[PDB]
Amino acid sequence: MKFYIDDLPVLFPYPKIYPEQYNYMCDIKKTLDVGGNSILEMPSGTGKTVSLLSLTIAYQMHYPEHRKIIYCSRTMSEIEKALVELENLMDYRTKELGYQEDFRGLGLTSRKNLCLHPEVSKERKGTVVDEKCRRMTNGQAKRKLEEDPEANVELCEYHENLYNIEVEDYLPKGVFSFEKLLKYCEEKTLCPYFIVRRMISLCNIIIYSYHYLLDPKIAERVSNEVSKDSIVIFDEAHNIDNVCIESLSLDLTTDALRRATRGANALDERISEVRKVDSQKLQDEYEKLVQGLHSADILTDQEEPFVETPVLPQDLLTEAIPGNIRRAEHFVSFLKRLIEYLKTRMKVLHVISETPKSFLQHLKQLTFIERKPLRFCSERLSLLVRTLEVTEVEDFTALKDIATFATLISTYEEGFLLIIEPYEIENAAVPNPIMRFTCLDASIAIKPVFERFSSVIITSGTISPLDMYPRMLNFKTVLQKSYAMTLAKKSFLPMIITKGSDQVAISSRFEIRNDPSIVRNYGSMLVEFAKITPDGMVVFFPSYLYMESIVSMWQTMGILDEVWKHKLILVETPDAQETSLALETYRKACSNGRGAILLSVARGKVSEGIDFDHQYGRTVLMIGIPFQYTESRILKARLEFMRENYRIRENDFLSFDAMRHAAQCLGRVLRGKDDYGVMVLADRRFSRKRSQLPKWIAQGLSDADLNLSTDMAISNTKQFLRTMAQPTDPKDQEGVSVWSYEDLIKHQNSRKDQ
Amino acid sequence: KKRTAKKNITPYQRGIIRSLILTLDCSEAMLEKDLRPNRHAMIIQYAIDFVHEFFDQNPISQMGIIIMRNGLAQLVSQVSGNPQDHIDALKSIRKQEPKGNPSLQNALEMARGLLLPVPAHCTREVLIVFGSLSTTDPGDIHQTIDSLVSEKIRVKVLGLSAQVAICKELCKATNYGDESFYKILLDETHLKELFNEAVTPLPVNKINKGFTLVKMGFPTRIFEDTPTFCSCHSKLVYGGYFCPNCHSKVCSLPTVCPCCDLMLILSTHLARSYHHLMPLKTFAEVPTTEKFRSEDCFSCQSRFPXXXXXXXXXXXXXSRYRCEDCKQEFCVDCDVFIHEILHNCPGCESK
Amino acid sequence: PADFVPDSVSGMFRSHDFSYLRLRPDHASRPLWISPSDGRIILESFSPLAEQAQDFLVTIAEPISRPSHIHEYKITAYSLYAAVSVGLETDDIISVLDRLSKVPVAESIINFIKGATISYGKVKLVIKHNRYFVETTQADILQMLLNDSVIGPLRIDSDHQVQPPEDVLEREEEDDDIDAVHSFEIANESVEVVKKRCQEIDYPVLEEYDFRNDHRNPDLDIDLKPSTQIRPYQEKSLSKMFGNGRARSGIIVLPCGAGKTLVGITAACTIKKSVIVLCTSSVSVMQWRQQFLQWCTLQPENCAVFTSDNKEMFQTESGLVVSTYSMVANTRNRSHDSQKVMDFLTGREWGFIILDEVHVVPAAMFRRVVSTIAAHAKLGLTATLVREDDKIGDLNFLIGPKLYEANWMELSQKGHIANVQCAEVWCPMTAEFYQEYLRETARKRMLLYIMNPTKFQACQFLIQYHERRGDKIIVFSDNVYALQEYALKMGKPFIYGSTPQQERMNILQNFQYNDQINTIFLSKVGDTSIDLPEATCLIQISSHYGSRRQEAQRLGRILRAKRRNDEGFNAFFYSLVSKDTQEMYYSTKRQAFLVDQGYAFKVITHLHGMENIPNLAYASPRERRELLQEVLLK
Ligand code: SF4
Ligand SMILES: [Zn+2]
Ligand SMILES: [Zn+2]
Ligand SMILES: [Zn+2]
Ligand SMILES: [Zn+2]
Repeated sequence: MKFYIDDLPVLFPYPKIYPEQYNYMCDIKKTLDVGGNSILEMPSGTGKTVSLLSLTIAYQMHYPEHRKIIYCSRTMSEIEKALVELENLMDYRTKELGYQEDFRGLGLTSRKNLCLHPEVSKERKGTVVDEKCRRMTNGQAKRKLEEDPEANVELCEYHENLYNIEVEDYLPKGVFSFEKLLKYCEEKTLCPYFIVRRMISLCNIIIYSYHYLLDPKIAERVSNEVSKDSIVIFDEAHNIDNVCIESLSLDLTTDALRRATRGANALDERISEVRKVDSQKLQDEYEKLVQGLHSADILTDQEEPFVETPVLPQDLLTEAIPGNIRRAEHFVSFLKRLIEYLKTRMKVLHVISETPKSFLQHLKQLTFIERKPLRFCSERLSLLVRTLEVTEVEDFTALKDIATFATLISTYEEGFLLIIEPYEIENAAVPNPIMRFTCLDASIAIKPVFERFSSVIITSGTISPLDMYPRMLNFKTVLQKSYAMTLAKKSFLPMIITKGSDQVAISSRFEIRNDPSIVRNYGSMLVEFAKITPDGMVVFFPSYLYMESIVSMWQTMGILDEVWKHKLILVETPDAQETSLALETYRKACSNGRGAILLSVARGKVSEGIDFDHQYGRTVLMIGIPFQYTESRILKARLEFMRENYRIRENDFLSFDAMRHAAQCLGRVLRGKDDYGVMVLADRRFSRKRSQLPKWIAQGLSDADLNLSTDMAISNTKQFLRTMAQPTDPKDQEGVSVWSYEDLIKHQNSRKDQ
Repeated sequence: KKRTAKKNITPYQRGIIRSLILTLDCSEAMLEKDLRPNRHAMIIQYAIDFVHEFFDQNPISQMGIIIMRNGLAQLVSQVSGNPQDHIDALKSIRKQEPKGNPSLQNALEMARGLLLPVPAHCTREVLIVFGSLSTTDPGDIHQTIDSLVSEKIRVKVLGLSAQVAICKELCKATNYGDESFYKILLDETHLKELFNEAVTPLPVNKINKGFTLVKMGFPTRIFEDTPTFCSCHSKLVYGGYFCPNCHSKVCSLPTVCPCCDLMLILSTHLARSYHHLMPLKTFAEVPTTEKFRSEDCFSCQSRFPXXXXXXXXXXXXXSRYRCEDCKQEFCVDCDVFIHEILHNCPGCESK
Repeated sequence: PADFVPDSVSGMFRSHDFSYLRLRPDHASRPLWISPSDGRIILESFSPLAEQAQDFLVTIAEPISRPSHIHEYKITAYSLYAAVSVGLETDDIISVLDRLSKVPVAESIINFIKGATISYGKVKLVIKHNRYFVETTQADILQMLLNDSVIGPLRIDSDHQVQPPEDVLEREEEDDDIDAVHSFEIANESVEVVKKRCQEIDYPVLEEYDFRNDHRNPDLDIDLKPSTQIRPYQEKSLSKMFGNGRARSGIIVLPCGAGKTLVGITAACTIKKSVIVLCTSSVSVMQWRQQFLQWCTLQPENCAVFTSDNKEMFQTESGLVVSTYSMVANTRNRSHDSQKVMDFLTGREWGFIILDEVHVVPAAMFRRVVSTIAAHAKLGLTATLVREDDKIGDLNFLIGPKLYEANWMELSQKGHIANVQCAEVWCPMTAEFYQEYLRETARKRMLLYIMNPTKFQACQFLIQYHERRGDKIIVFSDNVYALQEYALKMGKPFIYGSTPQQERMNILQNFQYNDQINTIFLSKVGDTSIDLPEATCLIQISSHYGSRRQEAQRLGRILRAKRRNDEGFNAFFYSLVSKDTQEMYYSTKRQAFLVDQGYAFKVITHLHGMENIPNLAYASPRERRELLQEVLLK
């Protein structure tokens, strides 16, 4: 297909089209003409990234200025979803045009997910795999193999050849997805991480998640050549602010201080033992402090940096001297005073709220380190550790995280709050205190993204309402256009199940435990659907702590007894590999003849990037509306800043994100226009939250679907199963909303240009 | 807005030689109440009506019935051309109530073996009464579906008010890639037309295959009463038929003689195929403004066909559904029968 | 009085004419035939919305006739309150019914339908700050709330306050309608007058029960466990009383002995306040609590069974209690302990009272106790449609609008007592019955036709048939000596007059658990009251059993749930009645009674091989006369 936006010849990959795309594609071009952000509530049941990429794919071949793109999503799962769909698009481009694609796009995740060395790939945690490859070839470790042969330091054998052959050009012509890049690099003795990490400067389109554009420790390789004049797309951008909160958050524990004291003591030996090894190398880095912030060999390196910088990318950091702590021995002096001061500030009476600037002042009197020198810990630790050629790092892991806090405390103030709870409220009154610090204003990292970028697009099918986003993050949109799913068939039934078989209001707000007045209704709901519903059922509980009591007490009674025989149930578990094994055995069951049901968490990992096609989901159940008040007053302290800095109250923020989380989970059940299925939601307050539902879903929720009976909802989905499953393909009522190939788009949309 | 056959079934090839084995399902899902009495009792009767019509329209074929109870595939009647035995088995099925769940893979494994004795000329087909939302596969069900397509065993499934991809994939895979046999049911009349559409042959695209020139016989009648006997059942048969070759007595039926093994058909098997092979064009409602016919019917005498100057009665329609080639008008009630049982168009024949 | 006749207007509004009666305009094009004159909705088979008319009519009216093809409707004055609660529109009910039913909507039928949909069961009562206010949910209720003598005249000008609504709620109107609307808080004097002014103007109000807003009543010690059984008629009585949000008080007539109190105790659990259970009599309090309430999650030690002869803890319970009307205020005041409970019920603000078969106790004490007790809400779980407690103060408007009705046709056909095959055995006559009928006509003859040996042999067919069928056989005989003489001949354990209780339940132990012994002969000791057994074949021998209101209770009582469905007729009933004797009139009253109750009816006069059944004792006419003279002693 080849239609136009009056300037862009679009090489659309699907032979058929969708009007929601045309409404999206028509207006998104206007945004490209006059720059903005243009929150557009594009349908998720429709293929959003299909025309999101294809229009932008046609953008570069026509517009010659924006040679670089940014595609950012919440998880690498949606990165590869873009990768897998876009890969066909480039080959689809060669199918029609011949050889005019010249497009390069690869996903950038990490060393862990793209490692090829069997020695390194064994470990599970990414950091340990990241540490092993980095120590395999480090700016100070890999030199100790080439100049002098040793068995202490090995070689990646894939960064080695990348260092020789890979960094001279680009990958030949493939637009490699995660599945495709893994296969290619395995045979050609290359590790895919070091390709795409280097491919930042060469990829005409760059594929990476939200963290590597926002998280400060990893977004130091960002290139202005691909940042100044580029176009930025944020996929599933509903969960954008929540990520930024974690970026400036850190906890501590009484166990960690024992490790922190271990690191404090063990490094004290480490820096002193190497002094007799090479004392002049120690002092050589001291003269590197008086000259400046070590810029020659702290930022112009291929592999050297070890300590991450949680501060903004080097703009919010002075280059002055870090006080009189130059000496190795004197570095011990303030280290042991500050570690003692924080321990009595780690055993605090209860959660106390002080401005982080005041923490420096109280620190200043107990341990006289001025604010400007304390900002220099991050570049200090790498300057000192590199001299000691340290060989053991296990007890030193605490050093990088505490020093990460040290950079944060001396730099961020009057926007955040320090809290120290002496215990976790679920396991209260124990010696398990936390040095709680969490981000209150997410926009501090958000704004510099808009500071440099010129072309930005934010699009998500679950954002509801669409108005608090510009006020929360402080960015400028122009085109706030909403899309409703215009179809000739219903294909979806959002439900407000306030009343159950008992006709009793059901929820999870009353408590976080089980009760016979409530649990028997939810289980009776699960069994009754299990009798009738077709294969594919996914539920999203408000929390994982909630579900553990739910399932175990469900096992006590015979309510699951009939649920046992109906379908195949696989459960969400804390270990990701097991749940992925659970989920990989869920999709196969759904596609296979036997019915299957999946249970997950609204705040869990499943709601992040998981998709459910026809088989993988037909009827999704939502136990209540998820409220995240279960945790301590950390969020209450966080919520106060939102209430005064912004005009968004607790009530407005709580329900609108909860339904955003609710709308985030629901839309995964539908894949295309053909896809259909009931999305039942069971809570009394869902009557009031009809406003928080997205307009395309909210329109489907008429006033006649409020406070239904679940047995009636069983009849409602019984009618849904009777009506929707019919092969009703009139093929004449399609053209109103299906727009068959290259005929009704040119015929009718010319009438729409008015 | 008009609901008839689009242009015409182009008469080239249709499947009369066949062996369709319907696979019923007696599962606790069929204990769930969807139909009037229940799922199980009602479907059996419409299959009972299906069996006689299937023999009525495809008398040179054979029939088999498969039931699925407690996750097991069970046959109640072998693939055979005996209408009465099939009903008799279904009565016991009707007498009993369902339990358990269906087993798709076992039936698919059963289907491959069951149609193996089916002759080459008979077009292979297995009808699946799949209503539940799960199966029971003791192995790779994708392997057996690969066997049926490779061995040229087309599968049409008759699903209930539920849509499953595996059954849809099964219909797509076996039927030479064609996905057009996944119609489902939602009503008492809705499920019957699925059986009725299975009564008629199911052509989509016939491929070029090695065609077999087969030998079949025509029997002769008997009249003896006191000498009552037959060489097929060895009973007191007061009337039967005889193969022209073996001279072995058979009852009055198209029953194949058990002596020389040559197909026996009397008149219906050749004739019932003939009206299926070449259907005429549907008698569409001729326009009232373009009628130019007298106020009556032609095939029969239906004087009612025009309201004439009566507001919303006149400019309505007319009982003037005329055949295309014959150019003879006919009432909608009459013209429907013209293409319902016997084509036998009057204007086409009266020439 | 605090009750209005409008809760019991049933039995009237069934009369039409032919020249006066207007031909239905919808008859030409209408599926049903809903004639307002006869009060019927004759839903034919051609109705486009025949089920909808029954749903709309069922919510608002009572279908008197239940034919296969065409139905009929009975007068229901209380249906306005239930019809209002269901949601049928005032204009909507008439517009759909007039168009669907062939009989045109008459002005009286339309006005009542218009009144029943909105005015009936749609009153307005306001409340502010979780309290009661002088207002209503709608604009009309706001004018109504201020226009009440106690609601408006006894109201403070303040719209609402936290302290007054929490404490004070012309008294605390907890029987008010939906709050959170325009109103102004009220005084705390005379809810007696407040419910007196509501009924005089005849305004059925959709009352609420906001227990969470009442600070005067603390949270009581109630063990909130719904683990008790739930049954198809129980949940909707809960659901309709609960509705949306807050619960309410009203009349829900229920089958006695079928977990009637189970809705109330579960409703008591939801409200979390002072709840008391009132039973028919003191002896029932202990017997009924011992018969089912142990499996129930209610607390037997806290729910002090008030009897007035055996003493428990009173005026000291932190939670719920179970008692009877006879314990409350009657001549059955065995000591001053009962009166001490009544005094405490004033100082303690009791919010919910569960009633069990109020009809036996006259309602005059119901009004006397209410004024002194100062109760908030009540619950009358009666059983009988017609009662002597229809005095000036109707217990419906005294408590609240009805939610669900004792639809016995629903519970006698859904599996418990399904396929009710009522029978009346006409035992063949003989000389002495005809000799006894002519000589004496006094009631002393009541047992002189009961003693029929063919009756016992007619029972013996049911004895052998039902034990062979694995059914349950129950015999009802108010006499003792002749009843004891009955089942010795067949040589099986059997219930009898003044039986030792442990033995009879041991007889019941072989009865419903074992199949070899299946015949039980319940005497007049069965009611009231003992454990009504599971019923599969009920035999009644006494047919006078005054009065007819006891018969409706007894018919519903002994005929109880049977969790067995092997036979096509899993609930038999037999009335063994000697013919050409006195029990002609009494039996024929039952014959009309069972069919009017809705149960399916037959007559069993010809047993399969009557003269060949075993135990042919006293079969000959001579022997039957001899027993009749022996029965003269009784
Ligand atoms: S050399 Fe490349 S593939 Fe090998 S461990 Fe290092 S990063 Fe991984
Ligand atoms: Zn024979
Ligand atoms: Zn032969
Ligand atoms: Zn013709
Ligand atoms: Zn005709």
